Amino acid sequence: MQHPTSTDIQRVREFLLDLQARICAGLEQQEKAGGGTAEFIIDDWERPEGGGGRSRVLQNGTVIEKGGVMFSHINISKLPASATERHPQIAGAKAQALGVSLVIHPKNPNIPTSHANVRLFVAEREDQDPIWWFGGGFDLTPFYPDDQDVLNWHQAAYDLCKPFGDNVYAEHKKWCDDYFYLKHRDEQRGVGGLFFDDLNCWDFETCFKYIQAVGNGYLNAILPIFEKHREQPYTEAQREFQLYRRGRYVEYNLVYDRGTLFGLQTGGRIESILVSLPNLAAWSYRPEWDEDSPEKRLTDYYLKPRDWLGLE
Amino acid sequence: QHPTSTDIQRVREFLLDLQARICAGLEQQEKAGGGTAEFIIDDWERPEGGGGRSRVLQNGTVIEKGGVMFSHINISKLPASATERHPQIAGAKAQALGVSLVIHPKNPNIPTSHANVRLFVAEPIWWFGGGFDLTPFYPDDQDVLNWHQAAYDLCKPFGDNVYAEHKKWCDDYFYLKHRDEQRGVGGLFFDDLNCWDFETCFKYIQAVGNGYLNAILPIFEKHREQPYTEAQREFQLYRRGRYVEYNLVYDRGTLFGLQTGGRIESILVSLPNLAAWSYRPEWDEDSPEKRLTDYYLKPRDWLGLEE
Repeated sequence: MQHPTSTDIQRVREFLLDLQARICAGLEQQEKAGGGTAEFIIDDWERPEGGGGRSRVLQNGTVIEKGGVMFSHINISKLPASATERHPQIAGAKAQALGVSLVIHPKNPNIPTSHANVRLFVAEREDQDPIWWFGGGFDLTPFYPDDQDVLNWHQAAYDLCKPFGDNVYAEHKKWCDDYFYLKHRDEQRGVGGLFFDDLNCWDFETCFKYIQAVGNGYLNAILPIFEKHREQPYTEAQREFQLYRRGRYVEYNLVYDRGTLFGLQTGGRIESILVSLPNLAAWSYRPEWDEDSPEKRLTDYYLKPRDWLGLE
Repeated sequence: QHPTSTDIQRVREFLLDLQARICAGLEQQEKAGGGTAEFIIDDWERPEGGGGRSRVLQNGTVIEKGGVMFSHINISKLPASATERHPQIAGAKAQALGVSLVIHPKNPNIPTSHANVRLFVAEPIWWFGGGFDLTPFYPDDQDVLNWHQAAYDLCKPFGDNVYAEHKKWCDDYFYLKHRDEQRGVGGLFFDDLNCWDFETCFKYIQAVGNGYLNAILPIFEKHREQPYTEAQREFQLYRRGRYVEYNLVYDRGTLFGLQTGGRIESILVSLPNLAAWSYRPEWDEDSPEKRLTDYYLKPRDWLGLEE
């Protein structure tokens, strides 16, 4: 009945701020290992409705070309109709939300773009228990995919999900594939990972332990992929293909991503919302690649839903 | 009984010739600047009937990317608003024909620009749509005034209120709500145009389409050889990100085409070859970069008609 209490919210808040700090530190170690000096600069801000956030943004880097790791903890006054549809008892409640969202675009085409999010929503009414749920996930967006990295990414997700239930990875992996689909291109955005929302089916502390496992799991899975490819050479053609593929990432976020669109429509903090867009992206008319090329294999093989771990 | 099938064919011949003349005029600027890129023809057909001619210039010296796109097709899906504004079209055989273009110059001193002229017919219920608009990076006051004067002059024979209405409609439509910015310095925009007899409406889209070409070429000629810095190039790429945001978040034709299985590569030819995004850039208030948004990308009474 109690959970989440204000003490529970504070524990989640402290976890999220520390996770933001540790993700920035781990990625910054990669920037410095490649001879860079760019940092995830802190921009703290406040919302008049209440609360605020800490944005940490690295630009013009040597290894991380652009990255944002974004914390917020705010009062909520507008929700998408789906949330109120899926949870009708939040109507007329005081609500708050807290989370970390991140998108990292490496300079080297041999390291994928990646994204993660972990968040908690709580709606409180007089004489009613709080209504709450968590959401989050992580996902990998390659340009020159490496089979072993895709398997290790999915194995990391499978292993962190296992203690919560033998069905959790399968459900959240499928949800990630279903969500990150670019309908007008008939392509997946990437090679997937985990995605979930409306998570309140386990007791509160089990759900908080899950978002810890997902957030920490993103960091522990992404750093080895940086380390593997940081110094790997690439050609000007591969840079051009990366910029062309980044145009697909912009198309997903501006046409399909529910959080981005809701934020743009309701007067959210536009510069923090659109930190997910890469520093540079390209579009060209009707390019072609040869049948046996890695560029063609990216869309023919990797950007379709696949049973990477052979579970089925 | 207008438009007859003969009338549709007259409109089609006008549109194809307009596409040819726009590509030729812009190609002359490409060659004047030492370039060799051309608006390459891609002809295509659609099983439901009809098809189009796409003409696309890539990797140019003066035109960095440009598409001048003709289509004439049988239409089966229409946006909710079209059936709402014209409820009799429900259940009719329909067709649509038009030219749409977006031109992105290499030199930041030449604005991006856009134009469209089109006709819809349901068998008949018919209407035209179209307009043109200018998207600068380093605006030039005289060019903005000349662009608007060209629009004012071509509208005049159709009525003393036509420019005012289609200029306001352009400002209202090309607004980026989430940035609280106009897309550009405006021009003309109109849809559902069937309030004059058919031939007067056809003469209007001729004036609009020809007017785009006659107004854009002097702006290319004025600035083609004008030097620019690396910082101005970077600002142009950053500003092109706003163009992508408008077309993917607000442009009704783009969104409808993406949602309904249209020809995606033709639809998205409007996006520039390269665009940039950055977090919280700042420019001093005295700079041209800040004046672009503080002054030019707001609705303005350029010609003084409302004073």
